[PDB]
Amino acid sequence: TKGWSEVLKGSECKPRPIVVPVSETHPELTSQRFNPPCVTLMRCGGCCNDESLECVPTEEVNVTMELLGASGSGSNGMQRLSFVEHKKCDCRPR
Amino acid sequence: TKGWSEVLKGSECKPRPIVVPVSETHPELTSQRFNPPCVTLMRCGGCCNDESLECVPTEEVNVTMELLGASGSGSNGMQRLSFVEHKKCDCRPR
Amino acid sequence: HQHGVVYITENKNKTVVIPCLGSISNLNVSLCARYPEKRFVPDGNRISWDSKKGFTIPSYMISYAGMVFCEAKINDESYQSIMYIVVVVGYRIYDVVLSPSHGIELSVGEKLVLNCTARTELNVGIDFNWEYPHKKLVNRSEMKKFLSTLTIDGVTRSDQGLYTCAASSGLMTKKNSTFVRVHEKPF
Amino acid sequence: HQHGVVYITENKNKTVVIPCLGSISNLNVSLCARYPEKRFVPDGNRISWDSKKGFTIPSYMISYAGMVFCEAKINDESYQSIMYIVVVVGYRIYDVVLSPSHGIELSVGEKLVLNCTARTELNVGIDFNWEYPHKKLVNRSEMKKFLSTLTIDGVTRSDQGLYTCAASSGLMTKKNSTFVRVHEKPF
Repeated sequence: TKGWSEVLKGSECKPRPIVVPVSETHPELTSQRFNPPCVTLMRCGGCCNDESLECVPTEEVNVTMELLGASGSGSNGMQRLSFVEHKKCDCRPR
Repeated sequence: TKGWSEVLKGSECKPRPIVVPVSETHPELTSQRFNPPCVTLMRCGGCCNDESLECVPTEEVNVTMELLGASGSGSNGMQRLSFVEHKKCDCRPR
Repeated sequence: HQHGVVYITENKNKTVVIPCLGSISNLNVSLCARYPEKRFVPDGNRISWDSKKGFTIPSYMISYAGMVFCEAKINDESYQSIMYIVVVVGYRIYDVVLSPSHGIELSVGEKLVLNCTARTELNVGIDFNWEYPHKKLVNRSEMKKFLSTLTIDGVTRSDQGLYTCAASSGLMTKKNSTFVRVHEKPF
Repeated sequence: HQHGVVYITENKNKTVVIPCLGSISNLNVSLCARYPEKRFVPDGNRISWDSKKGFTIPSYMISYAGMVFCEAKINDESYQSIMYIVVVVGYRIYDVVLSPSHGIELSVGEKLVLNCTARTELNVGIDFNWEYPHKKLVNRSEMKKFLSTLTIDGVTRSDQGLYTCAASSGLMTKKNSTFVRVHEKPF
């Protein structure tokens, strides 16, 4: 049984790693099919005591990752793609 | 720039930690208001090469966590709550 | 040791006081909050501390933190208070209403499902209490919405009568009922 | 070193072969896959290895893995192949259709938005190619759906004509066009 001080800490609004489909971040590339089809990015996450508040980035960045894009029964090439990562998060109003 | 072997590893269908509102897991407790309102649980996550496949738990468990439930302008008491965690994940069909 | 509680009002900007009591008039006291960690200091204007009242601070400044605690460092040692748990809570209920709102004519054997809906501010918890003549209950934009659903599967003719639904925020309550007439299967 | 590729067919259960070539007839070879890690072994029936063909295995067994590679341990040393990257791909296009489907009468100055929709199997990538007489394009259940949207904001009377949309899976292609007549503002 995890204590409350544990729980509380574990819930804090901070940059958590999350799984995103490449299709979601780069939807304009329909012809392509990626390996892996999803990637892990640090994004703001967790909660604020006040439910009038909201967990939001205060400092984003761009990162580049290597992805294998195969094109419908044609070719396959390693593709460098840019994603947005959250460097700092914060509890703000709505 | 994160390499592909990095990316690929980072994306694997495995138990990832994720933030869940207590309200989502325990919706029957309307009268209560929890601190923190969300908790972190290990759940299956990540992707499979084949988009006919799906990332799914093969071994769940229950965990208990301490939460402060305040009741609308009445009382406040520490509440032990049970949540489902995923111990093993796997790529399965749909 | 133990922990304490500090209640954030429905109205931020209003000042809250943490009962970190002292004995040294000139004690230089701070207040740490989590999570994430922040530390506050009196500014004479809005933020203060009093030997016999304790740390006073605008609730909007710490509303986010699950916990807070006074702190002070004298000589070679720093000590700080017990953990005070922040409780952010609301109590306003805008309106209570159910569907159908109007009159209701039915007949024996039929099923009935009545939906009760609470419209409240934020940080509100609601308790649903009904009133009526084999019946099942289930509970679940700058506003908060709550809903309870009552179902009777095979109504008898003695289910005819007034059905009142009451929603409670904990210090405020609101009703809104409807009459349900029932007759025998037509023809 | 380098990496290779192994293509998973639209049809699992069909066998795929990894070009892990050998020289020792009796070489006891395995196949590791990731992620997550698994290791396979011939069973004489479905799974095998051949000095001059390489590791053969049912694609449904490794479809999940982003990569695979043969492996063998002789004497005090184990060596294994280069990384073979798994590519799971489909090529079927069920039907191409746009809205409105039927005839289209409009008048000068009006805006026009045409929606093209691809219905394909899974693991399919689609390339959208149009055909028509200042025009903007944008691209985005055991089936996969794709859609392209063409918009002309202030059509002239010379936008009248046939509009064909073509969707390509990479080896299959399908068209489906409509005629768009335009006249001058009525009365």
